Amino acid sequence: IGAMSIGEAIEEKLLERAKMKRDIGAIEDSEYEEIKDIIRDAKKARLES
Amino acid sequence: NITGDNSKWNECQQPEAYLALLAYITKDSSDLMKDLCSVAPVLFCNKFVK
Amino acid sequence: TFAEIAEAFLEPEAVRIAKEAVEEYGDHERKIIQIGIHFQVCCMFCDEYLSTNGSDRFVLIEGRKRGTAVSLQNELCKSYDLEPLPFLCDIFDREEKQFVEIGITRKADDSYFQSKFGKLGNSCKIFVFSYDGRLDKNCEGPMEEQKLRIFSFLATAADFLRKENMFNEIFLPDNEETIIEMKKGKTFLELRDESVPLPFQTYEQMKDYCEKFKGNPRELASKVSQMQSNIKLPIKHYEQNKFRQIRLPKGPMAPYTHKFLMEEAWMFTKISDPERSRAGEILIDFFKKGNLSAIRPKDKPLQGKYPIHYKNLWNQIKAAIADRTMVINENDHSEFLGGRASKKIPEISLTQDVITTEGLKQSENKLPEPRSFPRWFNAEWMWAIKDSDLTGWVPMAEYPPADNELEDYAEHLNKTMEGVLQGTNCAREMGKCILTVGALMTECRLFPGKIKVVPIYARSKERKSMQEGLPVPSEMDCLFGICVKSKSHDGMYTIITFEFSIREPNLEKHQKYTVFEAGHTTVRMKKREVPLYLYCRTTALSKIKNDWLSKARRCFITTMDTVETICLRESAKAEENLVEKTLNEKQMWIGKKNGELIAQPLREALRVQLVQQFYFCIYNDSQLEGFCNEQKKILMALEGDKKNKSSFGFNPEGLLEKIEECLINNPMCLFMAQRLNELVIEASKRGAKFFKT
Amino acid sequence: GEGFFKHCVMEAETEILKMHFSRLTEGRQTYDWTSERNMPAATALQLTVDAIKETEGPFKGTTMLEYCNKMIEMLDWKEIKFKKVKTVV
Amino acid sequence: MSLLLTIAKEYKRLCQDAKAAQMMTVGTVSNYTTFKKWTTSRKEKNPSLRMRWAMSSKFPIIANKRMLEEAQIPKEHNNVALWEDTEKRDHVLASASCINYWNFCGPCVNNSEVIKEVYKSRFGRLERRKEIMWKELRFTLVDRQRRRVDTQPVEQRLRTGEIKDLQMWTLFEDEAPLASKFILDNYGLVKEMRSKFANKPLNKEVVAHMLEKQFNPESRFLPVFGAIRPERMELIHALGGETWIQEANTAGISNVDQRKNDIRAVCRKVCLAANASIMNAKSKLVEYIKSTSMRIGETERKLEELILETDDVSPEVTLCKSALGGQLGKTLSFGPMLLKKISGSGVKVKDTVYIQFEYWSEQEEFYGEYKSATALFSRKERSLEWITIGGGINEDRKRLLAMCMIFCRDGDYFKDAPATITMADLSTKLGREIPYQYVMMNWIQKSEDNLEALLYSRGIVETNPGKMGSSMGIDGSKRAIKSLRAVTIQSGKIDMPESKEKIHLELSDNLEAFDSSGRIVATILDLPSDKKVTFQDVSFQHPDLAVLRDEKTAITKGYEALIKRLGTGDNDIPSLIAKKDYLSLYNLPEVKLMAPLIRPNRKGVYSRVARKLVSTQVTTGHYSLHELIKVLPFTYFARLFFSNDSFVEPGVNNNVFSWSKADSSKIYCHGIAIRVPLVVGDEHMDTSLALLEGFSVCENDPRAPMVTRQDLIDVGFGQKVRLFVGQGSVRTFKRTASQRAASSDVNKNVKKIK
Repeated sequence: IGAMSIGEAIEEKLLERAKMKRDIGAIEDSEYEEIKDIIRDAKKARLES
Repeated sequence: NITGDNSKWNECQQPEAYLALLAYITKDSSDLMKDLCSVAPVLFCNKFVK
Repeated sequence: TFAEIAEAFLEPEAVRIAKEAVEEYGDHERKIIQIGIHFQVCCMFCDEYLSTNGSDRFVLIEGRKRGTAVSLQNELCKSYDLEPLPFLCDIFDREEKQFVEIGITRKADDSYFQSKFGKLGNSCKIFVFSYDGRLDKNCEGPMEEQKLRIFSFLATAADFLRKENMFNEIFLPDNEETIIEMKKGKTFLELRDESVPLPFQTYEQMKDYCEKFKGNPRELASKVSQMQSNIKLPIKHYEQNKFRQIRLPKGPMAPYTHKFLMEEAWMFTKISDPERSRAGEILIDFFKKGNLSAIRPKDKPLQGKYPIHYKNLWNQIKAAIADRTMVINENDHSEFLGGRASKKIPEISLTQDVITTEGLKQSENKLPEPRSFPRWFNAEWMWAIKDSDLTGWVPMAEYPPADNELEDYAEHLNKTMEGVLQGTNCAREMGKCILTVGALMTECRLFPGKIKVVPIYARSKERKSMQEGLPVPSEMDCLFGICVKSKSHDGMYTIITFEFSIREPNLEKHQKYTVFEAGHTTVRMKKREVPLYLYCRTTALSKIKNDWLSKARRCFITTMDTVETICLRESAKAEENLVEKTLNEKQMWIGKKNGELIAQPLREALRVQLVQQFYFCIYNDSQLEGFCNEQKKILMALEGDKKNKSSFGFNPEGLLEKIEECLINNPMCLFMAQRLNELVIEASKRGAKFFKT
Repeated sequence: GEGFFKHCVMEAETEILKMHFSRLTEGRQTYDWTSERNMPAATALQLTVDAIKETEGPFKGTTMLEYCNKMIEMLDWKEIKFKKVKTVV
Repeated sequence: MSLLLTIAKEYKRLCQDAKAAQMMTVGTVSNYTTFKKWTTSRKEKNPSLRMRWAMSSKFPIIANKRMLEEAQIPKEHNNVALWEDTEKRDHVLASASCINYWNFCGPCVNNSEVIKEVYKSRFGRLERRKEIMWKELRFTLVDRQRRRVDTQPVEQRLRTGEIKDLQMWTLFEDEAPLASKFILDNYGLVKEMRSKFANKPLNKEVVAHMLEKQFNPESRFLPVFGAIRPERMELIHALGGETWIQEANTAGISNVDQRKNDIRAVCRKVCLAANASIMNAKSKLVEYIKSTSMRIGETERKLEELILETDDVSPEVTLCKSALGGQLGKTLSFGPMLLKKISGSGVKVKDTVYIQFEYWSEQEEFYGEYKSATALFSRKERSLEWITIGGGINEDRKRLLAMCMIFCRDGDYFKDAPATITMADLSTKLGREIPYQYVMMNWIQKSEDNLEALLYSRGIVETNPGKMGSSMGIDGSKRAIKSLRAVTIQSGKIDMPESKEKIHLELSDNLEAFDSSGRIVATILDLPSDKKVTFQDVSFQHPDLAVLRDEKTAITKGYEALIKRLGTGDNDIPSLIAKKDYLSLYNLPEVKLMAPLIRPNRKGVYSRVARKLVSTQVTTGHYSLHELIKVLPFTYFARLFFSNDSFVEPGVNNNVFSWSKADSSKIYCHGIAIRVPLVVGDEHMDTSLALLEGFSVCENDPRAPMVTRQDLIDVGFGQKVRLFVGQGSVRTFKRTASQRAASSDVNKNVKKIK
């Protein structure tokens, strides 16, 4: 539920989990930036439609 | 007592009547859903059978 | 149930104002929840706060009656002398001394704010909230806490509206409250305006006659006229008590419909190895090493329809068994399936061959030829009743751990009943049915579009209670004959049955069967070898039939209930354990001999029920289904007469016509009819509310 | 009673107005008119809607009412587009 | 690490497919619920057949590859194939037998404790069976065919919408809406459940599904034989049916069955409180309801959420509910008797007759429920037309007969006038005239001959042959020598009707509820039980029951001032603890209210050790947040702390101060209080995310950082922050004062407008 698109929630949730895992957990920074890059690069292809 | 079974139950009944009955039931309820009740029968009053 | 919805998320008393407002202010049942928000939204905004003086900071006007709210807005014209705000606001501040009106919209705020702002301008402090947290306002906002609290309520309310999915209904007047009408398409309107029954053509007039309807008691006269025209049959049972006995078809004697032969079928015993027998398919391969390989029929058969085909096939089976239980044929298969295809022609090119009628073009469909009551069936039943030398056929699982109170009873009853019914021949046939139809059911997945040799076998252990320490009770499996699979048509499989027998064939009942003279087999006893006949036929097996005939065990249960219930109903009267007594002492009418009515104890008249239920599994045709489902009515009328209830049946000729109609070529179906006759007769002899010819 | 029908209707209105059209997928098999075959309601509805989407743009109703309104809107549609399968050798 | 990447790459791949991209973008998230529904897993035409067909092949079953790769060998012990590389889905195919092998020889340890409390529902339903005795006999039993009675009962049973919230909270925090109503009030069960389940991530979907069943009594329409306790229900089948019977059962029951009855007795008193003063009945009972706190066997729960959402509807409970917005219709209460209406209708009419009176003129048919005795009645034009009794015990049949005759109300009602005018007429309750049915009712409840009087008031005849089993004696027997007119016993019980309905309307000023525009369901006062026994029960706010001493109210309210007023913002405990400044805390003005109640002799000597502990706890990760409250008040001045001759030790939960373990709550004699948002107690690890919330939603304007929920603890007071909520929507909050006046805010304005 909630007034959001499926993709919009997916993206933000992935960002939240990526942040959660980066800040305290065991994952690299450049890798988090690589995730962010994949997210934004997905947002383009999402927008074009 | 009598045990009653009916034959050709469905073939006898008519959506034409049901339209009128639905119109009688929806008389007071609402002019916004009455029209949404009256729609169901007419599709059977004008139905095609493969 | 809107109240249900509103009161579940809103405040109980807050709804009452909506409910009351809706009766006068407007007239829409759903909207209570829309305003239900708006109202509550206000109260929170205006109560907790008080001015520096003893009087409160705000005063609420909206929740009051619309009529009262007018005159309360007219006070401001006395107090502050500003132009009669033609529009009634929601709240009046006293610290800020200005007009306050609140709006709540789903969409992006601007959309609604521009409207209300268009309505009143800068005249009032107009505050417009969105459920999502979007904000729009006039110049200044409310105090920091009430903002926090209002939005928290709205946000939670929203989630409740999304969980129940009520959204486009909730919008505010200018946006969607206006467009609440049902969409009127000219197509639909016409369709409707000529779908009406009455002399009235337009819907509106039918509507009027419906809405303005008040029906006077002329339906009494309408019903008496209807009654005269009806001439409805006021029937009595004493008058038609005859029921013309029961009608029965005349013609050739009905044949053996069951896929396997029972009474006459012959066994071949084999002492089973757990690791050899496990395959179940290899069973025959290990059989052939015995005597089986020797048997060969002559070309000239008794009572045969297609000798040379079956004789050939037999040799192809026997030949297959040596190498591997699969028939290596591409072409013989297609014939043997046929014994056919019909080549098709397009309509498009056919137009010319209608104009030029060639190949003799016509259309016909065929019906089944009626048959007459079977004689053999009785003997079949009499054989299926008695105990076989072999002990148990149907594989039954173990018994569970038991408590003394119920489990003892159940375990005991089961052990006894199973113990009785496992010994019977009826059970034998169940066993073979299950085991073989099971074997085919595998083969259909294992090798589709292929020709396979499947045995007709049953598993049994012989029990010996001579009171001596024997080697063991003998553990084994025995064979009835060989079977052949042919996958065709998804749909119905074609099957070819070959059974061994020691009895002379009968043309009247085995008419579908093709018989051979196979040779001679040895039979013996001590406190002699008889000629062997091979019965052959072809049949059709639906996947459904495979499924339901493979689970023949079910028949036990339907017996069980029926048996047990009697003992409990009996015992429950005397409030004692009369199960064991009832089973042995209660007498059930089983048959007739020398013109005298015979009865057996329920433990041996159980077998009857089991047989009956097994036959009900085997002989199930749509004929039988109808037969029983119209037969019940006869039974009910009968028991009506038994307990002197003075029954009646409206069109007995018509009933008996439906009974007759469903009697075609079904041995069981007919048998049961002819038996019901004798029932009716003997019943008529006991208590006369029937006829005897 | 005297409002027997009124009340019974109210309850119905209430239950239906709530209802998501997706709940229409629950039930027996029904006639899919896209391929002109019988189908499990879900798939038939899927096609039904997908066709509407491809004809006139994606459906944003999320309710029985708007579904029905679209249904009645399609009768006046002089033309409709389908997801139909044609094999070519 | 790549686990989160590959999903993103998948998202990238999917949103490149324009067809999927648009449908992903357009509309709400709700659409998912629809999109799932456009997949049936497979065809369901031939169930048993399909499975028999399925298992016949050796390698059909879909299975998990990776875990089996990790833990065990894919190859076999008897050289029959088990594994391949052949495939659309990621799950690779394998044989049925393998599954049995890993069961045998797989390497695994220490799961036993993890299992059972997941399915405490089932495991308990097992446990209960151990503890019972047995006996066996037969009889033509007459069972009670239809009772809508709870089966599979469990403690703390609740509604379907609320249990879903729990489900959500206990499942996973990351995607959960901040649902107030259930969480604030029923927190504690939240703690327990969330704690035992959230820590060990296993079977996430399953557990949730089995908890739904764990608190759902399956209130089905079933045939019972007199043993109406919801425990015997579970296993009726083994117990009996129409010809079977078993024994020694009543004993082993769960702690719920009596605990419901307790709540009835609570409601009894709570109604007597509102009976006591007839200035107003509406505005006062609600107070006694919302104030009162219940203590269940393992959880503190509010009275409101028990009353509103209890299954069993007693005459009291109806009245309790009527105050709130709780729809529980299909129930009719009259004195001790319960009734149900099945036929016809008619209007309330006024008729004065010599001993004003309200009579009904309906050809109505209704069902009579009394203890050990059921019956069927029909009244027409104020008099009983048709009657039949299906009772067990002779007395209770007579009671039925009488009670139903009262409600029936004949002309002979008026004829019997021993006393009444002296006492029963005017009820001594601010000079209130009690309704008339209930007057005669109470006149009959008075004595033994009063029953005989009206029992004789009916027409008596020597009954005919064909009515010997049916006829009712005056003493309650089936003899048929002499019997009552317009009445027949039935050899066996009578079935109870049921309706799936909800109706609710406001109550009148004298504890009456004119629900469904009349109908007199409320019965005013069912039973005049003048008793005051309680156990482990809470009450509050001028309750008109004297359990509050002066010295104890001073202490308790003195503490309450401190506890309650703290945590809203700066210059309250939370900010002061966050700053690590503990002096302002000592100098707090609410402590100065508590100062003068301490023993003067050791005032400094206490303050010493008090000021020590509070200071030693200032370091983070070592402070007990409960203790601080207990210890604080004595610190103001320059083991046993005599506060007006009563002691309050550190730890050592006592009469004055109950330090409860593992949940935020605390008892002060016969009273309880707690604060929710100001909690970072070391024991509250599992619900540190849940409990910290005294926040609320403001505006989305700032560029507030998207903090994760665990990061919400750090952002201090007056700080506007952004957060992901529930399943999609993203909102913004600040540290705010607790939500307030949910009901009252309206209620008062509603009172003012009149």
